[PDB]
Amino acid sequence: MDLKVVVSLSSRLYTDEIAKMQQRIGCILPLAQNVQGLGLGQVYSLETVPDYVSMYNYLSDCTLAVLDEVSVDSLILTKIVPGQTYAIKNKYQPFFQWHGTGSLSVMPPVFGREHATVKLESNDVDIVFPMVLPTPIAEEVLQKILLFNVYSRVVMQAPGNADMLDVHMHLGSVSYLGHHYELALPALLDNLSLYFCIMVTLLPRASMRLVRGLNLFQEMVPDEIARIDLDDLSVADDLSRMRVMMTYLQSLASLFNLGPRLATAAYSQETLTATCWLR
Amino acid sequence: MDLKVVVSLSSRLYTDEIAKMQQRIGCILPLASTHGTQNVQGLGLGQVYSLETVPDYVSMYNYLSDCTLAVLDEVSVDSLILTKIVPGQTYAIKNKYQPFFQWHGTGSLSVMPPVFGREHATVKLESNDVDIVFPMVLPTPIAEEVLQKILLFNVYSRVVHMHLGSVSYLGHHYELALPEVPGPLGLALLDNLSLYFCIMVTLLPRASMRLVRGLIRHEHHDLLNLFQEMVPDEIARIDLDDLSVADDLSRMRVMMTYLQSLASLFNLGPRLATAAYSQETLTATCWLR
Amino acid sequence: KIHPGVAMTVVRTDEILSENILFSSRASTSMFIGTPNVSRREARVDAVTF
Amino acid sequence: EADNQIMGPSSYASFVVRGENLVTAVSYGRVMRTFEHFMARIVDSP
Amino acid sequence: RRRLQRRIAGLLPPPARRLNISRGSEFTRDVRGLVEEHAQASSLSAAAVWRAGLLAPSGWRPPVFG
Amino acid sequence: NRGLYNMVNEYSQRLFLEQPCSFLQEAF
Amino acid sequence: SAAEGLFHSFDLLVGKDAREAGI
Amino acid sequence: SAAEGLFHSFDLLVGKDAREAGI
Amino acid sequence: KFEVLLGVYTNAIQYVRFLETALAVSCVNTEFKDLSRMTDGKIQFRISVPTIAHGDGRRPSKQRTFIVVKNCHKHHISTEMELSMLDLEILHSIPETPVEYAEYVGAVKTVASALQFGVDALERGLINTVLSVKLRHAPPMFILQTLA
Repeated sequence: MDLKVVVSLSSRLYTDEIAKMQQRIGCILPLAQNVQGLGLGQVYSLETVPDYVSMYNYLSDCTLAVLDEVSVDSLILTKIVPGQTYAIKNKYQPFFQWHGTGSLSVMPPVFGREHATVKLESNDVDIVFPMVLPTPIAEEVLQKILLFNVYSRVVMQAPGNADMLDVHMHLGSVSYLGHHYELALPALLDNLSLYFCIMVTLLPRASMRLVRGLNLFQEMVPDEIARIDLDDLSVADDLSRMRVMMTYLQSLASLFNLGPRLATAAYSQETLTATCWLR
Repeated sequence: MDLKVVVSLSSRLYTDEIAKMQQRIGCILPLASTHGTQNVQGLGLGQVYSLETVPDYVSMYNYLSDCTLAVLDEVSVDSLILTKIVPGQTYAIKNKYQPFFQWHGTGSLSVMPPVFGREHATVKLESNDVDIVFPMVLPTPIAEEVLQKILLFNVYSRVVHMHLGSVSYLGHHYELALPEVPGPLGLALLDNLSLYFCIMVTLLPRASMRLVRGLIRHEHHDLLNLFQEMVPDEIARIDLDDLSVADDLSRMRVMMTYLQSLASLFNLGPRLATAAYSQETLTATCWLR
Repeated sequence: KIHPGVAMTVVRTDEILSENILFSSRASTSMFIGTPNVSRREARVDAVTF
Repeated sequence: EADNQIMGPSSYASFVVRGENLVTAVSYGRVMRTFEHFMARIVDSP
Repeated sequence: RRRLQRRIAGLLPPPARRLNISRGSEFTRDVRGLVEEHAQASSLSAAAVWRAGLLAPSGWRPPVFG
Repeated sequence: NRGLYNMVNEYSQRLFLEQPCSFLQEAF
Repeated sequence: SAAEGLFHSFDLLVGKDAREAGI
Repeated sequence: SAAEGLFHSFDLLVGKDAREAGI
Repeated sequence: KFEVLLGVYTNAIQYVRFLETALAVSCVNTEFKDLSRMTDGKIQFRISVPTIAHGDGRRPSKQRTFIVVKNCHKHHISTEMELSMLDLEILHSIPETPVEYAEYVGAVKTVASALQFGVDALERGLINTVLSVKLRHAPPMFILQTLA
């Protein structure tokens, strides 16, 4: 069908802007037509605090678009449908090889704002493209930035229990299919880390309420340090704790579903593109 | 490709029933079969949600997951015509549901069992002895908290419950009916959640307890308001251990897979991905996610 | 009713539903209007939709 | 004053019968002619 | 070439129907062709199964190969 | 201010807007 | 309504020799 | 431009039977 | 048997055209009839500027023909016409009996009515696109009055 979506650029684009838009022409980006909220650039603006979860919810709510052609006044781009496929390319400056992986994950770029962006001086907007990366790399960088945020805030509060070089030796590198990448580890990622923290703190009393809902079978599998909490807590506090914990558990589970998960068939490393459909 | 179901009545639809069905045009209806001509006895959600038995919503969720979905376009005498929902086509779905949730954010919708009551969407046929109930279509941020209220009422029947009984929205509060017993399959989902929790409680990390301890004693966030400035002792006796990275990294990989499995468990019912919702026309161009 | 040591200048927007006038001179734009395409969409036994 | 008098009908209107002309069909040219008369009246106003 | 022309000419998409709203006599024959197209693309005959092979490029999708 | 400059110089070089009063950033 | 079971043979136009609208 | 290598045989005037200006 | 004389009131609707309305003064509209033949979005403007013969300075100059280029916007409106099945089945089988001529005239009337609503919807979408591309390129008066 007719799928060519154009966006309204106010000012004409100069030569270096044309080159920087040509450099990443194969990548995908979301959509809100306005060039102001054209992508993820309104969460990564200097206007809001760079919070991960609102960025993820906006990225999973709104549609995606892979752009085909660039001009001095127009941006030819086709939005994503669940029906057919589009040929997309890996044009991200943190380069992850899409060798034979059947899935691609679309997440906000956690490797720094400058690494995946184009800054438009002449226009009103500074656009960003999300990270399209294979899903074991996606869950691995989620692990190694989540645990690094935890093990960093801990040594900011108390540096007597852990070591910063000990967590930076392992939690700064991912190793998928023999490729060894390095993680730009510097704020960011604090609300997701504290969400996970609240979940694993209130999950003991959650598991106790669940096993008391329906006996020693499910009470043997906790260890002795994982079993003992005293049986005295208020009704309203317990109910609000369970409700807020299950809310954060549902949001955290749908968040560790990595969003719009793209799928690929034929990765051609000579031309750096793969036939990509929405799944 | 003809995508059009002509569900035919046996008996004559009276004029008030024609008005009540013409009031509901564009709403989601689940079908029994995907074929071109069907019967009414089997149209809708009434075969799983009957008046005689308890409202069990988890089997209704799996019914809405399994069977096909159709929108209602034309209603006339002796017959009402539906349009199926296939992937690859954009459908117009209007908000004609009685607990009104405004779709201002154009969020992804969700198809629900009628948890808010039967009798507002019960729409009754006195032609033939059948009751057509229309599933609730509503965004997934409301849907997760409605599903958690359904799952939490059964475990808080034993031990304020009006907060769990009703729903929370930006503009209004609506009352949704809870049963005293969930049912067999709701108890099965609660049992699977209990086994998941009683297994995953030992596979929890140790480092984030030091974070919550130093953050309680140091700096109150808006998110740290639930503890009422108190820490339990289980946190302390799991913080009598020293922190390493290897067992925590393996534990966070199995925690990633377990949180993906919980994402598989909570995601019940169909979801619709909206695009270009019109608030003035009150319909939304949607497709199946 | 004591006057404090500061002075406040209160600013508010006012949304006004106006009625514009559009002028456009003789032969301003030029339209290239083509003959429309017709595609039979709904192959229904009840009513056809083109 | 744009005028001091207006022209109107001198009599009450009468209900005209329409829909029951049982005159026979002339030919295929008659049904094709009334088809072309009804269909091309979409694009021809006077 | 004659075999190739006879093979390509049968395997061709049918052209889209035009309604010239502007002219008078063209609108009548175009809607005449419209009803003559529906009446032979709907009824039980070999004409309605002849219409299904033209595929009119949503329903059919050539797949990807590895 | 860049919108005012671009419009005024664009009309000069020749020989879009959401609110008329929005270019003049002064309240009444 | 009024035509709940009735056919109609013709109608009576309101003196309109070329117009189909009205009573 | 568009005519960077092309000849042109004729042009199509915008219904102007005696005017040469316009599209 | 004549059993009731029911009175119904059919609504009189004004069917508008783009030439019958009066904002066709603004637009010189042509029948291109195949818009895929123009693939280039940009139309070349050859603005030729005349010159005044100044004899006083004796600084003679030929005409300064400059060239700007301007984009051609394209718009795509789509409505649907609902023709029923049985009336098209009557319209295909032309009858010869003078009792089925009336059913043929009824089918022609309802098909022409649905076609007229479709054509009127297209001629109300033409006017809407023309008003949209007039109001897109219309600066306010308080700037254009002193700018022009």
